[PDB]
Amino acid sequence: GIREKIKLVSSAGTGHFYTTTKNKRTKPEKLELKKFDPVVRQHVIYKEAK
Amino acid sequence: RNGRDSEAKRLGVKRFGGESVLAGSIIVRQRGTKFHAGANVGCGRDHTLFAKADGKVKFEVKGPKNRKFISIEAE
Amino acid sequence: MLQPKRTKFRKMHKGRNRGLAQGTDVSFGSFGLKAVGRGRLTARQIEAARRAMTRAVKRQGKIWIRVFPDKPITEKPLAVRMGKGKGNVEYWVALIQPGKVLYEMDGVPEELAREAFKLAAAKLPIKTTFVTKTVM
Amino acid sequence: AKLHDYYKDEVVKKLMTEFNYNSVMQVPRVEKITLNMGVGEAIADKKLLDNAAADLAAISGQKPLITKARKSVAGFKIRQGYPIGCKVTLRGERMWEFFERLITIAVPRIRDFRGLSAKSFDGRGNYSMGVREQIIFPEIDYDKVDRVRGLDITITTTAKSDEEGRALLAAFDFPFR
Amino acid sequence: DKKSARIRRATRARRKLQELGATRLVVHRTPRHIYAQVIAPNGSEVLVAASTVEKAIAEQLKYTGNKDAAAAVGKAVAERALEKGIKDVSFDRSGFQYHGRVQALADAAREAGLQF
RNA sequence: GCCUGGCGGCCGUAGCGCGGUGGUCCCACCUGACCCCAUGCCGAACUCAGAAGUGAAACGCCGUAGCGCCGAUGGUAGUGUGGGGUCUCCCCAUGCGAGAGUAGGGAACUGCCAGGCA
RNA sequence: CCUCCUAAAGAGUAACGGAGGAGCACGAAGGUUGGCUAAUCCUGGUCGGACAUCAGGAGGUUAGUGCAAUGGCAUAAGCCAGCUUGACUGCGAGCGUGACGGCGCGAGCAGGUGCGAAAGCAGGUCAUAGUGAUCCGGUGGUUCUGAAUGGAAGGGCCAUC
RNA sequence: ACUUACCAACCCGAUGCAAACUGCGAAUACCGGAGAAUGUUAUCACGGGAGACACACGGCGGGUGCUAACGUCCGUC
Ligand SMILES: [Mg+2]
Ligand SMILES: [Mg+2]
Ligand SMILES: [Mg+2]
Ligand SMILES: [Mg+2]
Ligand SMILES: [Mg+2]
Ligand SMILES: [Mg+2]
Ligand SMILES: [Mg+2]
Ligand SMILES: [Mg+2]
Ligand SMILES: [Mg+2]
Ligand SMILES: [Mg+2]
Ligand SMILES: [Mg+2]
Repeated sequence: GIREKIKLVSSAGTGHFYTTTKNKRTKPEKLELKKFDPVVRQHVIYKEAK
Repeated sequence: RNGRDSEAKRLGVKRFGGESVLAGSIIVRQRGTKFHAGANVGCGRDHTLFAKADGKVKFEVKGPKNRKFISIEAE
Repeated sequence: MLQPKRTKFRKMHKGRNRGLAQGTDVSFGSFGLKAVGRGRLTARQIEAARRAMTRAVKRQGKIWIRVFPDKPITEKPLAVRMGKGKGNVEYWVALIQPGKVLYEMDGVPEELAREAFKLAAAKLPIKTTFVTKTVM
Repeated sequence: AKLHDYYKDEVVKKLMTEFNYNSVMQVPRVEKITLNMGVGEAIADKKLLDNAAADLAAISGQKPLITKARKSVAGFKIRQGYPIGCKVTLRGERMWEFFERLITIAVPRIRDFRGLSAKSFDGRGNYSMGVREQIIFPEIDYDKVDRVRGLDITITTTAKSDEEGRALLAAFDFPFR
Repeated sequence: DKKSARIRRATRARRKLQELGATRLVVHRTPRHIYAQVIAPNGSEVLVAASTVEKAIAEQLKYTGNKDAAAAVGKAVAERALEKGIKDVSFDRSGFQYHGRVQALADAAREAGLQF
């Protein structure tokens, strides 16, 4: 509905991304979460929120 | 204004008393903990009770609330 | 004309009217009117029997009504086809079983009471019978 | 301070004997004193309450507890979450020390002191009086004011009846009309 | 409600140690004394216990009910436990925080060779 | 053997309530709070250091059927099968048989470990 | 599509039958550790009204659950705070539910993480609605394929629109 | 503030009603296990060929309708 689809992008240069959703009007900052990257096989900071 | 219904969920007991179940076997499909999980019974996210061990389904009432519990007794 | 002040739901299933009654003894008065038969008592019927009771007895004694028409009955109006939803509530009935005390009375002698109920009973669609209070 | 020891030394003796008790721990002993300010008007501006919180914190040693409304009551346009009050709970020393700072230093400063009630005793042995202007207590300066908000005090006890509840405060020089 | 409050505060961990079938080293604490039992998975039989309300270890304490008394009980019950052959237990704080006297008792049993 | 405490079984014939009762010990309140830790204020609670005081509160035990709870027998209702009728409801044969209620019971019982008086 | 009833005590079960909802929300309203326990009325108390806040008492969930209803919920699934990203990736014994497509539940394993002293819990939210097959394309990744050969185009595969 | 022929909840005692009420609760039916007799494997699985997917009345239990209809929609025989 309101909430919009985003991709969380790995900082490990792998190209691996997660996908999730965000409300942009509220919490307009960049969602940064530590997530498992399965190319280097470590937990890694992911960054994007569109 | 009164012509809608939901598809039926096929809940309830799937394995009755003394019935020999393998591990993983769903025992009850339920909305909430109408039955609680006992020995060798797991309670899943939808609150369905499933067997963790091969064995025999055992219904029992236990505790100060007289709650209904399900356990697997290894045969 | 008796009717529930409020109800949880507007329309009730037809249901069935099996079994013997509860409320089988005279409980508040000395005398009562007991049903022998089975069937619905509409609110208009209950008011008419009550009107005839209170006039056969003129400001004398006390009267109790033990039945309440709580069941809504529906009717499709004239020239409507079958279906297209359930009909609209037209009247309220009390389901009656054999044995149900329907009205009770004290403060008058028996003989006036036998006469009051006879007139009330003529208004009702169910066989009735006069009855008296019982000890233990 | 003193009224802890003067309780132990003196007030206990009076109550121990005039209630013909059989064990020392029966004697009603003050547990806590709660100073409360139903703020009310402050739902418009947050600042009205914080002026009242600092008001509470000058009277007593310790800092107060900005309450909430627990529920929604449209009769005064409030809701679950918006602050509608503030309070303090005084125990141990500050409790007693407050009790001297009130009975001997603020209780002597009423507009037409006609005495004090003995029916605001709660029916289970706890007294509460509530006053009408903040300045009566010493640490609120008469010139640093912005609005006149009273408060509510409640002396809670280990008592049972309002009878011995009176006996305790009556044996503390507490005013009773 | 201070009594009941602790028992309700202990239930989830206790009930969870039943389902895991793990012998749990229970701890009871009072302003005076401190206690410890190694209780079997049925919950209905002690294997090993130690406490400051004794004489075998209470003469060696300034005051029963301190972090050093706890250590004694903690070091005691682990030694008694390792004689009977009991090594892997689960700690049951029984609604007391894992902060001082209980942490002392549990930290000592660890050094004495109880696996938790 | 009796008292206390911890852990359980059992989950109200086990609970509430009322009246009485206990402090060697244990338990409770209790004393104090630099430090450990803590209060969205408060050493109230959590918590640590303690042991003057009390068994008042609590707790436990004992007692008392005001209540809750348990609860027959018998009958009643319903019902499977078969049969039948005056068939919107009933009856018969057989089998199963409640709920409510009545008499009545009932102030739990039991285990493991520990400690204390004897 | 979800909930209840109809529905005849397993499931399932129809009507232009009776009644209500959904087409979301949430980086916390999720995970974990630790802690707490309501509604309502009563008594008494400054502005206080019948109802704000405070204290006690009775009460015992008659509340609360991000949103319908149902079943659940105190070991709380309900309220609070601290730390955090398990709203992990690959798999998956075995069950369930479906004509099929499919949907659902899932211990346990590998890898890596968070919480916690530890046992352990965590593969989203108390659960059950919150959705759209295939085709055609788009984007990123992946030297799998590459119409003489080396490349490339396009295609495939993985992730997503 | 005094009263009031009107009204009056909560609580208590008594009297009933409920598809969407349940502090109780069957008979039946269903799942499973064991055992005997009994039955032309009556069971399941894979495969070859199908037809059929307008049903009807009766009994029982029900919705709907008027417990109207050789009416209508389910369940079961
Ligand atoms: Mg069903
Ligand atoms: Mg059935
Ligand atoms: Mg893992
Ligand atoms: Mg939900
Ligand atoms: Mg490509
Ligand atoms: Mg070419
Ligand atoms: Mg080429
Ligand atoms: Mg067709
Ligand atoms: Mg057809
Ligand atoms: Mg048909
Ligand atoms: Mg026909």
